[PDB]
Amino acid sequence: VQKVTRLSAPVALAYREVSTQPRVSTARDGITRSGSELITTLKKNTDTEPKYTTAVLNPSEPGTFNQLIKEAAQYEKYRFTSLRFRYSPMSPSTTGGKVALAFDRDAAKPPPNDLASLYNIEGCVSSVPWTGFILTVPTDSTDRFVADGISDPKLVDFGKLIMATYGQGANDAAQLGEVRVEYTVQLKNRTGSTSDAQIGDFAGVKDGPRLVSWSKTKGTAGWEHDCHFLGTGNFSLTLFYEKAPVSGLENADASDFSVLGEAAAGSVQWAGVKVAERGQGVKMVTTEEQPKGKWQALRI
Amino acid sequence: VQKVTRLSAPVALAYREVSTQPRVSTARDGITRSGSELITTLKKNTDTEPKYTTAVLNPSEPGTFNQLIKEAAQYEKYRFTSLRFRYSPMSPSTTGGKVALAFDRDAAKPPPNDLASLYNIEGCVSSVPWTGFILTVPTDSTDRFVADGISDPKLVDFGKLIMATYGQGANDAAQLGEVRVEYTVQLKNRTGSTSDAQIGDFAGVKDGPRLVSWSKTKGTAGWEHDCHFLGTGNFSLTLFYEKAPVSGLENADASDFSVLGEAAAGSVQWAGVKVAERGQGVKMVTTEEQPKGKWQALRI
Amino acid sequence: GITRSGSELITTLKKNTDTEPKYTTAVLNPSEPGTFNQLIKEAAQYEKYRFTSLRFRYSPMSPSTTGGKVALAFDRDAAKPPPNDLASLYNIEGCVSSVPWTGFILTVPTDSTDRFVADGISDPKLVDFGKLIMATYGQGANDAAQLGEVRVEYTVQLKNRTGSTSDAQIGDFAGVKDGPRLVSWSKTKGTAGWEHDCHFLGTGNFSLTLFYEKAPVSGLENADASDFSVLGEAAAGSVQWAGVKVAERGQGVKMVTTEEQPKGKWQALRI
Amino acid sequence: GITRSGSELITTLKKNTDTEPKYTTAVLNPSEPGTFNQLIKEAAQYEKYRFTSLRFRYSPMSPSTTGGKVALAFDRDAAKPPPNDLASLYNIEGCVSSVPWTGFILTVPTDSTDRFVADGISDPKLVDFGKLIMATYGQGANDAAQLGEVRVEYTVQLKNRTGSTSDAQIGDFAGVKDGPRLVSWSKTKGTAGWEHDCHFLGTGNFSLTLFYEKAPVSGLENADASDFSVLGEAAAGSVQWAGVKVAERGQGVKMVTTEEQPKGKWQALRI
Repeated sequence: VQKVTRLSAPVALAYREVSTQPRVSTARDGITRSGSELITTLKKNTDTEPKYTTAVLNPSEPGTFNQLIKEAAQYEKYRFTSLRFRYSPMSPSTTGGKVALAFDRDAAKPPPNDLASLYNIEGCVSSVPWTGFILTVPTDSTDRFVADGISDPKLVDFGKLIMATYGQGANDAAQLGEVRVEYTVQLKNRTGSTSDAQIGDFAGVKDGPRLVSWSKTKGTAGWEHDCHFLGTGNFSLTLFYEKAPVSGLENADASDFSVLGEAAAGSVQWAGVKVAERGQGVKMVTTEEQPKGKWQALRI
Repeated sequence: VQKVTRLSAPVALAYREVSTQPRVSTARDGITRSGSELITTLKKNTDTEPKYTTAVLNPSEPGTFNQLIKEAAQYEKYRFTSLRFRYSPMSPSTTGGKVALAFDRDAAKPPPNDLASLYNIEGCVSSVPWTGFILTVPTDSTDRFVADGISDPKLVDFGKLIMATYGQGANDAAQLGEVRVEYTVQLKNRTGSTSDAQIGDFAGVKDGPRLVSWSKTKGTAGWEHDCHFLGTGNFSLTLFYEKAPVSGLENADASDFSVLGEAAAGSVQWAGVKVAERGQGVKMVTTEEQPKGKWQALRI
Repeated sequence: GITRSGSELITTLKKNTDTEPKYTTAVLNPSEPGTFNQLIKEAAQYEKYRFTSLRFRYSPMSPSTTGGKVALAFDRDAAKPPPNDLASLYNIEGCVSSVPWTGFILTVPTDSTDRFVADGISDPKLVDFGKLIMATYGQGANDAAQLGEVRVEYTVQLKNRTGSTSDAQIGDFAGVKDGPRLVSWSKTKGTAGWEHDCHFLGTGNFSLTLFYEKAPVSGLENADASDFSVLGEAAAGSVQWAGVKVAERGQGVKMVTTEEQPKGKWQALRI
Repeated sequence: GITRSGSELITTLKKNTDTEPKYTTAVLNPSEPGTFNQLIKEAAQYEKYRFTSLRFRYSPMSPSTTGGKVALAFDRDAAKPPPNDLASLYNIEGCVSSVPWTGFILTVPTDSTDRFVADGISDPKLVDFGKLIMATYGQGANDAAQLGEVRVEYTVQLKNRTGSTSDAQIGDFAGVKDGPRLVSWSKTKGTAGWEHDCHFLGTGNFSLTLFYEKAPVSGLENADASDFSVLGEAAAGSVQWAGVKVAERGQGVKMVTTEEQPKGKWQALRI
């Protein structure tokens, strides 16, 4: 018989969660799977404008799922049934500010610029960093292909999750909380098993799962190589057809290691990449134009 | 009401089989899977002594299974429940001779030398090449680890299948028949997903699934590189620490392709290998001693 | 629109004597010269299609002493390389295989969606339905060169009438392609000349070429069962008129040697 | 044989301020100085063991304003590298994690097999049971340097009596190892000298060395909380007697510089 009209504020709250057992079952068309995953942690921000982190929802996405990749390699089509996102805090009540989660149906779209247009997305949620909240995504009934090669994201992907936080104090906690996913997936058509590696060249051709991305921003060339995961096993090898000024430089990353030379006309390099944070790149190769060659990237 | 005391011989027989649906279900400890696979085809032999083909039964074996590799990467222990082998013919009644199948419990053992000791193995079967027969392997209750790295085959493997044929005519069919497997597998302990590549060096260290093998037979060195599968995606890359006389030669294989040079002190090569028959090797590197370096092999 | 049922023949299978298997692929779209022979004329006046029935049949023509096996399979992704080994081929759902002196039937389930019928640059995941793979691997030396035939039974629906598409192929040497896809042009060396890859089977393929300048040689036959040229080429202004009968895909029957980028016009017509 | 139940302390956790997580591993075998402190004396007189109960407990000692998370997990393969990212860590079955001002209990099921208790060259898949991983990733700057403690509750069975194993470690500079695994010797450069990696925690570690010839310098302290050498080294024949107190694993407390391969003898004793 506590007082309803009066509320109290504690120093901190503790949430306890243990490991859950995934469920796999068979049916007439294919298999159904139920499980849970962890995405990432959140950091503080001392400005008055938000900073965004994004995640694309596809079954063949190494940056989002970890154990669904092995069972998604035997099939071609998918359909989601249930999708929930959960936030878990790690900070006391002295921390002030807000955190926000939103979901959009267009995968190929930049994040919004200001705070006013962020609140115009349907179904957005926001809270204080010392409490938990749940976002539930409704689903439709449409079968889509799995992501391989290069295609329009409007044809194969389901949507994208956006996470943001803007306003904290000068002396505050370094990390805020973590985000988990509960999913239910259906699979349709069996096929032979496929390889897990990314092979491509510099003329916009990709023939594998989405692991890395390339950008030009050409001032005396200079090619950027952005990674999308944290799997710490990234091995990259590159073949040169003509003379290159420099290759295999460390732009901004935790560690770098290269073996062979690059000053030959026909030469193969080999590098190992350690990644600690999302979007960090460990390659910067300058040329005089867009060159001819072949690159291969592999996890573990 | 046919005549029991009289038998007839036809020109040929036809067996028809369609694709079967595998069954996956969950339990308290882990998952159970039921399915079927194809191994290989058989060829003729005009001698009077048999020629043998062998297959090691482990869940993490790329040369034996094709779709069990993806689901065996999430677990650590296994136990078999049912194992059957089936032979299917492709030849008329003009073909004369015998084909034989046997199973042994010691994985690290050479095949027998003569026909008399081949018939001493318990449970061996033999027939004419224009009929079908079934071999059933009884199973025990012992949990074993999956095969990764380098270990004693007496500790991790279950057994090995031996297939043979010896005596055919001069003018005869080129191919005889095919062999299929029906299995039932149980899995126990969940773990994080592992990489599918083989990384090693020349001082007897292997850190992945069994894809290739190396042999010395040192006369002015000369390193052999035998493949165990037919997956046609084999990419091999090798780093040299000192000067090598020659590298990346084609010994006996269908196709070969190499990109970079090998006459440098620090150099990386890159080769693609096409394999049509088991045991064919596409590498032959001569040195003056056992060298220091690093090699990586990857399927697809 | 209209509904039509029918049965058509694709191709005949051949003996394979080497160790590795041989695969042939067929893409199922109504605007395909390599799959259909009579549906392509009614499909040229419409924009959308839907399949309601689909089946495949194998008919033997080999003697009873011929040993081996033939295989048929169907898949959903029209943009995918063919498999390498037999174990990945037998993992596709619904695969069938049999000895070459008997017949069998493959049945494919269908859905209810409307797709565009067109030829162009667009994604095969958007406009195509699937792909058929036929595999032959193991035969001997003293066997017949022909094994059997493959036929298709279908039922289709068409939706929206439009203006008709022309049936002949018009082009020139600097690459411009329009009309039906009947033939491909390839080059290896500018001094050597060009190859004329007919990627369809038929009789009475009429090809005519125009030379705007002098040419060293023209009208060379390479892999044609029959060849007949009636108009010669000489100096600045001349025309040619050639009739080609083709038996198998990609023969490369016509060879002409000129300079790097000559000027002219070529017309290709079927029957 | 005998049956024993008990509770022992392993180690204390520390604050982690950088971006990447920190992992510590512990191998569960009765002949391990880095895991047990009293079971190693009764395990030196037997040959086989079996576990019937196993549990782990975390006890906090940090204030309520300390933010972060601690994690514990157990796995079955004793020969495996630690994971890189957090997502592969949370995929291990039975993992637990909590805020550092509260406690939690991890429970591990057991089986019924007999394994050898020994230290040597043999396979960890044959003689070991499993491995424990403790992870700490996210803390701040104005937080306490100590977080908590980990304890083990167990019940074990021993089978076959044998002769007793000696408790001190005897060795020399050319690599020969026998006795309990208490300390490791490492070298980087022959001119620079050797590093003395004490891979266990304790007090009163007594080390004595013999020099068969002249030495440039000896007895240098690098990362010891306390150091005391009472016997000097001079010319051909001298001995040393050093007492080292060690707080954390792998400090590398003793440094001696000599030539490439000197002759001598070293004895290491705990308490």
